[PDB]
Amino acid sequence: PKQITDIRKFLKISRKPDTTAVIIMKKKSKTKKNTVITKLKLRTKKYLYTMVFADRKKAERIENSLLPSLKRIYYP
Amino acid sequence: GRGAPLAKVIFKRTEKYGKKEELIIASEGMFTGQYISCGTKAPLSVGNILPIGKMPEGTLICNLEHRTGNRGTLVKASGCYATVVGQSEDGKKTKVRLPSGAKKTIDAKARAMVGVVGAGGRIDKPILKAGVAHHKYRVKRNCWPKVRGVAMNPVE
Amino acid sequence: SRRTKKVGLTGKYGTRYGSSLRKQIKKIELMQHAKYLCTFCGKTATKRTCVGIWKCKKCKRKVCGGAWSLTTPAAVAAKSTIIRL
Amino acid sequence: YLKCKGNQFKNKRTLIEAIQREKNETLKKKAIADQLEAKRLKAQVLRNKRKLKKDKEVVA
Amino acid sequence: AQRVHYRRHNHYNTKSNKVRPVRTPGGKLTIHVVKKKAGKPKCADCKTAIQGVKALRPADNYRARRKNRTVARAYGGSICARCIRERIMRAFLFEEQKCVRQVLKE
RNA sequence: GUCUGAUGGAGGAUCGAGUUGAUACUGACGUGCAAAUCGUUCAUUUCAAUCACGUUUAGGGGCGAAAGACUAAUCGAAAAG
RNA sequence: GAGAACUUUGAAGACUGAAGUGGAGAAGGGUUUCUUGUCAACUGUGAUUGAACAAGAGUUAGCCGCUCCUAAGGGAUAGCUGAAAAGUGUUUAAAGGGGUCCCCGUCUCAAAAGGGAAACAGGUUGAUAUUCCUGUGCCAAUAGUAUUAUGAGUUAGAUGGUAACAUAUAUAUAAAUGAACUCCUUUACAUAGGCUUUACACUCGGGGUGCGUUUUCUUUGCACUUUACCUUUAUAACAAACCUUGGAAUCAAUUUACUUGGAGAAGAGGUUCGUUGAACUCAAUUCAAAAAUUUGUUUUGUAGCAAUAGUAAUUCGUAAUUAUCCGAAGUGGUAAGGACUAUCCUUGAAAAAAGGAGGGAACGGCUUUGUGCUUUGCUACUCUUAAUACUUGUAUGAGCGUACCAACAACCGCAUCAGGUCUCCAAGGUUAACAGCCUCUGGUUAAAUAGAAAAAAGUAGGUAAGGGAAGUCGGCAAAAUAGAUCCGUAACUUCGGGAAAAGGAUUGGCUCUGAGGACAUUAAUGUUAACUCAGAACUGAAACGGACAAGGGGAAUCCGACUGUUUAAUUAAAACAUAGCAUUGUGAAAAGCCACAACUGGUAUUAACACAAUGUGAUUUCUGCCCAGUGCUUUG
RNA sequence: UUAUCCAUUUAUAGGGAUGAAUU
Ligand SMILES: [Mg+2]
Ligand SMILES: [Mg+2]
Ligand SMILES: [Mg+2]
Ligand SMILES: [Mg+2]
Ligand SMILES: [Mg+2]
Ligand SMILES: [Mg+2]
Ligand SMILES: [Mg+2]
Ligand SMILES: [Mg+2]
Ligand SMILES: [Mg+2]
Ligand SMILES: [Mg+2]
Ligand SMILES: [Mg+2]
Ligand SMILES: [Mg+2]
Ligand SMILES: [Mg+2]
Ligand SMILES: [Mg+2]
Ligand SMILES: [Mg+2]
Ligand SMILES: [Mg+2]
Ligand SMILES: [Mg+2]
Ligand SMILES: [Mg+2]
Ligand SMILES: [Mg+2]
Ligand SMILES: [Mg+2]
Ligand SMILES: [Mg+2]
Ligand SMILES: [Mg+2]
Ligand SMILES: [Mg+2]
Ligand SMILES: [Mg+2]
Ligand SMILES: [Mg+2]
Ligand SMILES: [Mg+2]
Ligand SMILES: [Mg+2]
Ligand SMILES: [Mg+2]
Ligand SMILES: [Mg+2]
Ligand SMILES: [Mg+2]
Ligand SMILES: [Mg+2]
Ligand SMILES: [Mg+2]
Ligand SMILES: [Mg+2]
Ligand SMILES: [Mg+2]
Ligand SMILES: [Mg+2]
Ligand SMILES: [Mg+2]
Ligand SMILES: [Mg+2]
Ligand SMILES: [Mg+2]
Ligand SMILES: [Mg+2]
Ligand SMILES: [Mg+2]
Ligand SMILES: [Zn+2]
Ligand SMILES: [Zn+2]
Repeated sequence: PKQITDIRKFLKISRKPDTTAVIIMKKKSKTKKNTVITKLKLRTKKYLYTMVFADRKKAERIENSLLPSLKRIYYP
Repeated sequence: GRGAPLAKVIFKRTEKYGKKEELIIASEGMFTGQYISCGTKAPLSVGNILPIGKMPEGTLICNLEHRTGNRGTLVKASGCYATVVGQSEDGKKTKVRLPSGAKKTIDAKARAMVGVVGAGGRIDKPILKAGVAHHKYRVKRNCWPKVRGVAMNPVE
Repeated sequence: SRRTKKVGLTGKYGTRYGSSLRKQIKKIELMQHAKYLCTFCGKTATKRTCVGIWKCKKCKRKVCGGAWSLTTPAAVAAKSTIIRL
Repeated sequence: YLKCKGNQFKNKRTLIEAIQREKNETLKKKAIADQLEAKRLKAQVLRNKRKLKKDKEVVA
Repeated sequence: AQRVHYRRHNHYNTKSNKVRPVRTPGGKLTIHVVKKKAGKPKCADCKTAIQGVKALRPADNYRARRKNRTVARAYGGSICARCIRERIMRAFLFEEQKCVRQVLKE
């Protein structure tokens, strides 16, 4: 597993031939009420790539703007 | 197993490109980083290997050949040396005195090292314990302890 | 305070082996455990590592010597004879 | 440092007192010595300048 | 307290079979075998450790990065800097001495 | 040259569980739990120390810090035909 | 159930007491393992039980091992011996193999504890699990031809730093030329002593949740509050080595001990390795403070894995929700690493395999006459990683083991025998203590029998007035003494001892006093530990190492100097060994001592401070006379 | 000295005057 912090690099991986799925995890923050922390994970042939989003609106914008041939998985 | 120490000495191959290794009984005084010279024309100095027919009377030698080309058999135990005592008038013969006191005539082309064998004086410390002698012969051969004959039965 | 009158080093042998043997052991092991001058680097830091090998703690040169001392008179005499010539 | 290695002080308080005593004494002695030498050096300038003052008259 | 047991074939306390306990998310103690330390590579002249290179068992050395096994000088990761300095001085100065000794014949 | 305090950690050094053995009761048992066991007491623990697997030595021969000891419940000469 | 002291269930009273009848393996066994049935014989009493009897099942691997390497060693080849059977194993083999024609050079086996490519967590069965399921990783291999894409280099091989040294972050840090020949490193190594660091273990006080006691007391007693490999994991921090400046006696730095310095110390600034694996605002976010980088935070994240898993609770119908999973410290039991000091007439394996360097052979693409020495000609070329088509024999992961016991009835002892039999893990109280005694987790309450009675006699124990070895060959057996602290210790002595010599006093509980550290604000002020050691007053049927645990001592004589060894199963000693002392043989492949039928071997990887053969038996002080006899030895 | 025997080696130059070293 590997972590990414730069959204440009995250988007570059999302368009490569052997990326097969995305994982959307939704979770309430622990310190306080609702901060709906979100993590987005890409499944390539060799590693998972996880990016952590503190802003719900930004995460919501990024995920629907993904290519429509990636199978989507929701754990919560 | 041996009382004396060994020197590891490196010569440079003369019939090909490369280096070669020798193990030689070391004489008392040798040090790491020293150059020694072996041959019929080498100078007279401690650690060099010379034919015994080019050494003056009185020289102390060790690690001697009793025949030329033999690669050394006679004076080898720690603290031991020999003495050149006489030279033949027509060459061809050299007389020495062996550590046991015997006198012996050798071909004058045989080789030897100048100096005495190192680590001399090791029979002056009392062994003082049975275990010390157990450790001494543990690395030599199975010859210890010894039961004496008068304490056995006649069959054996 | 001074912990011992006579035996000094050989106090580790207790009462065994007889007094004269312990005396000879003391004479030998005073020499065996001393420090010697390294004529190459000038410091007095040469100590025995095995029954015939002596090594300097500073410059790390190895010299072949005697069994309980760095030099022996019989070799000193022969070397001096040759150097005189 | 060498005193403490030799087991002279069994405590921290005793060490503080001993060092204060030594420091005060060595300060006082040096203060005396410097005022003495300062007195000594003052007398030389007269001793040096009267020399040439007399030399300018008797010798040349 | 929880008690453990060997998981691999070796059940004796040798040098290649050393042990470290660890707590798992399931809540139990288990054993993992520990690799042996590796000796440092050494200078070919004075047998001192070479600065700038890693110490690995040869299987791990085989699959390591190229830059982690060398230094950039005339003898690289094989001879230390002091020894190289002395070698260069000996070479130049002794060639000079031979040159001056030769012309001294006349 | 000699006295006192501390530091330091030598020795086929001391006591003693475990381990390795076997001094005494001339105890139990002696148709035994057992063709050598059981109970208490005893010796030994940094070294000539203790254990495992592998490997060498074969019968008038081998091995023995030595008791004619041991060599598969067999030894002043094993076992099988 | 025909029939229950010894089948099953519940309730009691107890044991094992982490050095366990608790968990996991090796040797040996071979289906004893599981489910169902069932009692002729067996399970030394019963029996509905069973390891008995019967019928069916059960063992899943690129990552655990073997398989590969070499060791002490075994078997062979050439030759040589011998009637052969057999004995030796380079002793003159055109030896075998490997690097392109030349070099190197006998073969083969021997380790399931030595060397060694690579994996973790959760779940799952009547019976298997790092092997099956889910998810996330790693290692090795992968041919020729093209075509695309990634990246670097000259428009024949890149840069930075004064130096120690550093730099390729593409999905993926993949590429920084380098032939013959040569040198080095890793693999790779003993014991003892203390100091130090991290992880696991144990404990204390807060928060939350469930349970318990509750005549009285108890802001109370107990349980849970978790986080794996892998990402060169990034960074932080420590022992150490080294570099640049600097230039040391009034010597200085410094450790528990040490240990270092004009061959360049202290001070100041840097480089790397090892330990370890989210430490340090670590990363991403501008509220802002000079840009062609500084702050408390706007704020999040158990760094990714990861909560979606686990655990402890509260609800809703015959499969779903919901809430928690977080604040600060002590003790030192086990393991490993670090930097050191000391000891040896003792100096503590090898090989497969991998890496580093010195040296400088060879080197455009193109298509061309002549023949590799020509050209007229143009400017893309060389490496590197990945994917895709086609050509080739069918272009990823072979074979073997894996159930169960391991003694308590699955092993050896003729048996379901109080014997024997190799490794790893290891809680609380009292303590110097992994000792003894009691306890929590896990295990058990079974032993070729039970009930009643209870005298002789036995076996294993306990006590005894007055005397105290009068008993007996003989104090045999038993008794008396014992831990710590404070005092006090003779003769003799190889000066080291003797020595715990001999002897004397104290010890509970409760309430107090005194002495031993760290941190941060100013000689004052505050915040905080952890176990030890002294002194005093009270108190009790004069008791207090209260159980457990735990030397009897002294004056002399004989033998052996001491530690050590011995008659497995009647003798443990004064017997053997030992250091020390003395004597004898031998200068070598035509020598000393010894093996062999013969050829040939051992000591010997040796060389008189050596090898071989004897006697006596530490130290001290001594070692007298006899060479006629018997041996040995010298001359011709 | 040629039978016979021993020794050394990669059977590697006919007798005298603590850098590197190979195409
Ligand atoms: Mg006898
Ligand atoms: Mg490097
Ligand atoms: Mg002892
Ligand atoms: Mg007994
Ligand atoms: Mg009896
Ligand atoms: Mg007899
Ligand atoms: Mg029964
Ligand atoms: Mg009990
Ligand atoms: Mg109990
Ligand atoms: Mg116990
Ligand atoms: Mg069964
Ligand atoms: Mg059944
Ligand atoms: Mg019956
Ligand atoms: Mg059956
Ligand atoms: Mg493996
Ligand atoms: Mg071998
Ligand atoms: Mg093999
Ligand atoms: Mg192994
Ligand atoms: Mg099972
Ligand atoms: Mg983590
Ligand atoms: Mg299995
Ligand atoms: Mg199993
Ligand atoms: Mg049998
Ligand atoms: Mg049994
Ligand atoms: Mg039974
Ligand atoms: Mg009775
Ligand atoms: Mg009574
Ligand atoms: Mg009485
Ligand atoms: Mg009487
Ligand atoms: Mg009587
Ligand atoms: Mg008695
Ligand atoms: Mg006495
Ligand atoms: Mg004795
Ligand atoms: Mg004894
Ligand atoms: Mg007996
Ligand atoms: Mg007996
Ligand atoms: Mg005797
Ligand atoms: Mg003797
Ligand atoms: Mg005597
Ligand atoms: Mg006579
Ligand atoms: Zn020196
Ligand atoms: Zn060097």
